[PDB]
Amino acid sequence: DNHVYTRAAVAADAKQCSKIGRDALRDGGSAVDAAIAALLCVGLMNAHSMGIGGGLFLTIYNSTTRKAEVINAREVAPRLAFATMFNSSEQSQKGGLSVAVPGEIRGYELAHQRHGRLPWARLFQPSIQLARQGFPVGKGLAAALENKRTVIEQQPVLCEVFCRDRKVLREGERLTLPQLADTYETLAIEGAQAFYNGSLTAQIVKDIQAAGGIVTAEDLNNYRAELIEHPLNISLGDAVLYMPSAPLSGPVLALILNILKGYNFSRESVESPEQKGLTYHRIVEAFRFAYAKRTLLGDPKFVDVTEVVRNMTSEFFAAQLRAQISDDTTHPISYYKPEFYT
Amino acid sequence: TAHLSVVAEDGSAVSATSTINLYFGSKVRSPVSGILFNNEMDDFSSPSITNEFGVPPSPANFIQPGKQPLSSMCPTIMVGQDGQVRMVVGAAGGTQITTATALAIIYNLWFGYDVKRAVEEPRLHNQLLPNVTTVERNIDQAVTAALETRHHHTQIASTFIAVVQAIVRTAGGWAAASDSRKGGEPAGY
Ligand SMILES: *[C@@H]1O[C@H](CO)[C@@H](O)[C@H](O)[C@H]1NC(C)=O
Ligand SMILES: *[C@@H]1O[C@H](CO)[C@@H](O)[C@H](O)[C@H]1NC(C)=O
Ligand SMILES: *[C@@H]1O[C@H](CO)[C@@H](O)[C@H](O)[C@H]1NC(C)=O
Ligand SMILES: *[C@@H]1O[C@H](CO)[C@@H](O)[C@H](O)[C@H]1NC(C)=O
Ligand SMILES: *[C@@H]1O[C@H](CO)[C@@H](O)[C@H](O)[C@H]1NC(C)=O
Ligand SMILES: *[C@@H]1O[C@H](CO)[C@@H](O)[C@H](O)[C@H]1NC(C)=O
Ligand SMILES: [Cl-]
Ligand SMILES: [Cl-]
Ligand code: NA
Repeated sequence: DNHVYTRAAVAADAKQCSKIGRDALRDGGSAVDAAIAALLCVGLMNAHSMGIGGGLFLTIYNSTTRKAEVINAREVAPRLAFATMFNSSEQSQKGGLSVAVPGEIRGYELAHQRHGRLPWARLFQPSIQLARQGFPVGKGLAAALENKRTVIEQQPVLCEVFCRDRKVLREGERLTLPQLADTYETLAIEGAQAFYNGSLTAQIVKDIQAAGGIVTAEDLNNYRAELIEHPLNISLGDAVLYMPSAPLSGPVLALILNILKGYNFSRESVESPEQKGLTYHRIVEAFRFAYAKRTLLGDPKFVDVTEVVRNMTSEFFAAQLRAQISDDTTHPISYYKPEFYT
Repeated sequence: TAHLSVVAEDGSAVSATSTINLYFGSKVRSPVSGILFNNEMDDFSSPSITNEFGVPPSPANFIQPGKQPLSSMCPTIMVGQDGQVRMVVGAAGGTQITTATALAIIYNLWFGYDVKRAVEEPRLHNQLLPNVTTVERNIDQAVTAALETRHHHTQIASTFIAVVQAIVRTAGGWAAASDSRKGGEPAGY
């Protein structure tokens, strides 16, 4: 296959999950149904990357109303969290205290309420099967398992699913996830409320606090996914690009491309080593300028970023940065004016 | 992190990036539910933790109860002036997500590479701090030279830079690509 499709396409980071999304489309599901169904599958096949214990954002475009929206379902610091709770990378990276309140399931639910066509339960069905029957460990997960061999092998609760005779599974070996299968089934039947204010809730709280965390039932009961009706956008030629603003990196992306659009890149830009070299140099300098401004970004509900984001999405501001890009040299850190306060 | 791109038959589209943060998140798995819990608190800045030599804490991104941590994720949909979807794109790979996403867009929209090439094409990354330009192993070495003679210190990534999934509208319909760096593959009809 070349993967050019006449009618519909799903691009995911596991084949089986792309197929699961595609099948939902074929059965009448909206773009959102396919995405939710694929995501539940990636949560299984790339369990190291994402899943119902985490959070997500969706950028959704409706070709009928021609409106784009964003769904914010990223995790939130628990009610008991505070600025100085951690004193080492190790405390913020490992154990229950490192856990933020998961938003994933509230995020699927909100997207589905707004855009779904297949029943909720249908979205989980093929992933329930997959987790019970098992699948060969793919390349990515195999690499992750290798990378984290030590911690996995010394933690019985992880080795339980991720090992074979106390040693981490390898590429091609069968991984089964029988407890997640049950959990996905509960979610399919009882709905999102099972996670957040229902039959899974007390267990979640108990797992997190047992590992030293501080998430409580109230945190889960309180979690809300958020509809953002006006996502960030920038104009590029005849096109608009929709992307999430803070707390995500739309503003960084916007600024990178706005700096670069003023150079009018084309296939010529890469045709000779002279031009190609300059082109890539320009790219790297735009990265540098864009990341300088990124240190001002934060959750817009707690930090006023209105004007930081105005600047980052402004073409004039990008033109001012493009003019400081020297064609023959890069510069020291301070040249790009990274700021840590305003 | 995982990025997913979807175009439906009616031309509607979804771009979705999802994460539990690091590999296996917190390393806390429930023995009862099997849920593997995120370690998303690590994306906050903390006054007592220095990450990079010489990089100070970012007060805009400190922990507060109810606050969301800053993210590099950027799930994007490019729509044409006529209201039709042109590109659905995003990435995984921590602070490399944003540069990788910019590259996929540049490669396709400006250099005119098809979506598969746009996804497979070698990448590079600079995030200002640290003060280094990371290039993939198979980058055109005329690029490496062009950067080094302009005083960039370059280094080669030991693995790869980011993971991109994308769909682009073409003459033949919707062209889809999954990044071979992680081994995904698209599906459609
Ligand atoms: C770190 O230090 C602060 C201030 O002394 C304290 O409140 C906090 O409980 C400590 N946390 C950890 C995880 O060691
Ligand atoms: C787009 O809007 C139309 C008309 O309001 C609606 O019927 C449809 O459900 C929407 N499409 C999606 C994918 O949500
Ligand atoms: C369900 O909701 C209410 C408040 O929303 C709460 O008092 C009750 O204890 C919750 N149940 C569970 C199991 O969390
Ligand atoms: C882009 O940015 C804002 C969204 O609030 C607004 O000025 C404008 O309507 C947006 N453009 C599009 C095409 O939505
Ligand atoms: C935005 O950029 C202008 C320069 O165009 C600068 O003077 C100003 O300080 C910036 N504003 C904010 C709020 O960062
Ligand atoms: C960073 O790298 C640049 C590129 O050569 C160099 O000019 C500068 O001295 C280095 N150090 C700092 C702190 O910017
Ligand atoms: Cl399991
Ligand atoms: Cl991905
Ligand atoms: Na492809």
